[PDB]
Amino acid sequence: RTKIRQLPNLLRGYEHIRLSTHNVINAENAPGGPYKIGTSGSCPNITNGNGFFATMAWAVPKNDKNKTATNPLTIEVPYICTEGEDQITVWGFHSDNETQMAKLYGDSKPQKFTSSANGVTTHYVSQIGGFPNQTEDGGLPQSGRIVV
Amino acid sequence: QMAKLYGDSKPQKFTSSANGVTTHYVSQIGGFPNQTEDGGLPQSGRIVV
Amino acid sequence: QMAKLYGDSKPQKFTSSANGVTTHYVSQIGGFPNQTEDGGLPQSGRIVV
Amino acid sequence: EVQLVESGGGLVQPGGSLRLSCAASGFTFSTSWMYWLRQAPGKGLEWVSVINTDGGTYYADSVKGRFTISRDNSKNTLYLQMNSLRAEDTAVYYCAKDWGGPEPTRGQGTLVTVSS
Amino acid sequence: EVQLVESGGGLVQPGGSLRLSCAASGFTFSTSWMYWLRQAPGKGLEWVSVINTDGGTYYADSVKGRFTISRDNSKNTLYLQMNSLRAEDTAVYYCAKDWGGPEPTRGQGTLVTVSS
Amino acid sequence: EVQLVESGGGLVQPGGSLRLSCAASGFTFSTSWMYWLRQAPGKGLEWVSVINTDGGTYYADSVKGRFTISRDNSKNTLYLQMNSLRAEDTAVYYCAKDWGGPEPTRGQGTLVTVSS
Amino acid sequence: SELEVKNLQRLSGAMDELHNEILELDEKVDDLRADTISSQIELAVLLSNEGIINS
Ligand SMILES: *[C@@H]1O[C@H](CO)[C@@H](O[C@@H]2O[C@H](CO)[C@@H](O)[C@H](O)[C@H]2NC(C)=O)[C@H](O)[C@H]1NC(C)=O
Ligand SMILES: *[C@@H]1O[C@H](CO)[C@@H](O[C@@H]2O[C@H](CO)[C@@H](O)[C@H](O)[C@H]2NC(C)=O)[C@H](O)[C@H]1NC(C)=O
Ligand SMILES: *[C@@H]1O[C@H](CO)[C@@H](O[C@@H]2O[C@H](CO)[C@@H](O)[C@H](O)[C@H]2NC(C)=O)[C@H](O)[C@H]1NC(C)=O
Ligand SMILES: *[C@@H]1O[C@H](CO)[C@@H](O[C@@H]2O[C@H](CO)[C@@H](O)[C@H](O)[C@H]2NC(C)=O)[C@H](O)[C@H]1NC(C)=O
Repeated sequence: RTKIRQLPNLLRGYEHIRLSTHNVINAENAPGGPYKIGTSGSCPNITNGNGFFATMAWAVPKNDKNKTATNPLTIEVPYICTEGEDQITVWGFHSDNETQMAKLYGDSKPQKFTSSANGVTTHYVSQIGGFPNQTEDGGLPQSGRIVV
Repeated sequence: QMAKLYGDSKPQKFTSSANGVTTHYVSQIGGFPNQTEDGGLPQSGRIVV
Repeated sequence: QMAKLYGDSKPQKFTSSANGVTTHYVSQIGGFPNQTEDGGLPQSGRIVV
Repeated sequence: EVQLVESGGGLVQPGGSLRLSCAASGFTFSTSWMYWLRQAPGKGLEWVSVINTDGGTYYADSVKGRFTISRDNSKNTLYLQMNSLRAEDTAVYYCAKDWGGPEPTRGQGTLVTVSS
Repeated sequence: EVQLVESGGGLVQPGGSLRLSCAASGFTFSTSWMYWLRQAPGKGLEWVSVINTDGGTYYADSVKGRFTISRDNSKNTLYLQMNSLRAEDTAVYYCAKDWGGPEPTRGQGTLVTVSS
Repeated sequence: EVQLVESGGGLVQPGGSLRLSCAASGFTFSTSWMYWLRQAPGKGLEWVSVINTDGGTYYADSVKGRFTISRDNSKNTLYLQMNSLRAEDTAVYYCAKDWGGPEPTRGQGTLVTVSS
Repeated sequence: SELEVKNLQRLSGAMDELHNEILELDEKVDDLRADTISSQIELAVLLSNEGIINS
């Protein structure tokens, strides 16, 4: 559903490649929050605790009072690499069935997303339920799916 | 005609996605340009393809 | 300011389309970056072009 | 807080049977996916069986025809019926709620040891 | 169901006149586009005249200055006034509702034959 | 209509002080950005100081530590306290509402002339 | 044996699926280049043989 598969092939085209040690933004206090940071049994880390992709933070509303639908919110993603380097920013969105959506996010309608960098714009609308079978994953059943 | 046909007369939104290529459209309600390159029969509506 | 100017303070959406090339934007409400490359006078708003 | 309290484990001979139970509280049980996990000594966690909110079930291959997961929503209980047990099934077994994102939680576990 | 019942056709000499009518029922007439079609023998259907919901009208070139379409919403009736008839106008004429998508419908037709 | 009526200007020696005021009406003062502008003779308009709706302030460099902008919302008044005046400050000073888009408006001005 | 000719690799920026139109042109540039260099090398050999036979 995206161009994501080509990411490691783009990277290999560069001589030098590294993952930043800092977080490009602060997830917990990002717009539309505060958020708690989601983790999953699909992604066991080094000491086998629930984890998630280092490139992303699963933003889940922390407080029921702010657990409601939102109009689209905008964050700037800054350049944190050292001059001369290209920055490749990885992001995405989680979705689920209607009832899980209501429970997790306080909203079960489709959600919309846009990215924009150097004049290049992309647009996505999420899907609620009716997902295709799991593939290339941690082999554990989930009702939801992510797009990256 | 929208209300009668679809039960909604606000603009509708559409997206396609294949092999990483995404496109987005928002429809138009009324005020359409003249018919061209078509079956030569009057219609109130128009399609986008 | 949005409410006062336009009667609406939610994000606004825009699309352009010419020769098969489509682009999409969603606006931002408040929290703008510092002014740059401009007339040097303070403004609460910003434009995208 | 969520509480998950497993029991029913024990020491049993191969070919024998056990029934595990999981008492849940502090959340909305009937809208949760429920899991059994196990950890054989020397290994990490692996999933054994799961049940969704309409009672549909999934199993790891090695336990098929041997283990059965079920739920009793009215009594906030998850069950695992374990028939035709094998030595290789020796492990601590854990009940779990919503093990995939965002707030996964595990119970305290109950040990099952299968030995002649 | 929708019903469209045309009448008023007949055998007439060239240079003569006819008035067709179309009785409509089973739908909301005042929000429909209305059409007259005709089928000359040996040919397929062709449109002759149409009227939109504000009374604006359109005509095929060959009938301009000769045929006039009108609607009476209060009485669910479509009219076609046909003056200065030609032999080439010989055809079965059909009234139609919303002939372009999705649910186009045609009446039963009334034959007009123009001959000396 | 919007009205902006400035006063308080005058002829004063260098090193002296003045206090400008701006009486506003015909709009919602407390939701407006407010400005002082000035026009030195021979030049165009330049901004001097602005105040936003939470009382935060901005100044042109050359007036920093010399001029202070303030607002009294209850009395629909904008002030400019001008201390340690310089000959180069000679200009007509204008109060302004929402000087950046869409409907900017300027008052009538008050002349300040600084001379020995 | 010591003629120096640059080799051909992929574009680093052009991705499969996204930039198929560019990749077709890339293949085209390579194909025409190989042919040109082949002809250029062939003439060098023909000229060498000329000089050897004349000597
Ligand atoms: C793997 O995941 C576990 C569980 O999420 C992590 O253990 C926690 O680590 C955080 C520090 O980020 C502590 O605040 C918690 O108290 C720890 N809890 C437990 C139960 O251990 C572990 O640090 C993660 N390891 C890696 C490498 O990501
Ligand atoms: C996704 O997986 C399910 C099973 O995990 C597939 O559903 C089965 O399909 C086979 C056909 O090969 C049937 O014989 C079974 O009865 C089906 N089982 C169920 C529970 O539906 C499903 O076909 C897979 N998706 C796709 C697209 O193939
Ligand atoms: C679309 O067609 C209509 C007629 O079918 C055009 O409207 C006419 O324009 C001419 C100018 O050449 C005027 O003299 C007529 O009075 C107009 N008639 C009506 C009913 O408006 C219209 O200009 C066409 N659209 C465009 C963009 O040219
Ligand atoms: C935008 O400009 C403001 C000031 O006009 C910057 O805020 C100041 O930042 C400095 C750090 O260099 C602090 O010492 C000041 O206390 C800040 N002042 C205020 C009022 O916040 C701000 O950093 C600028 N934006 C960026 C991204 O640098």
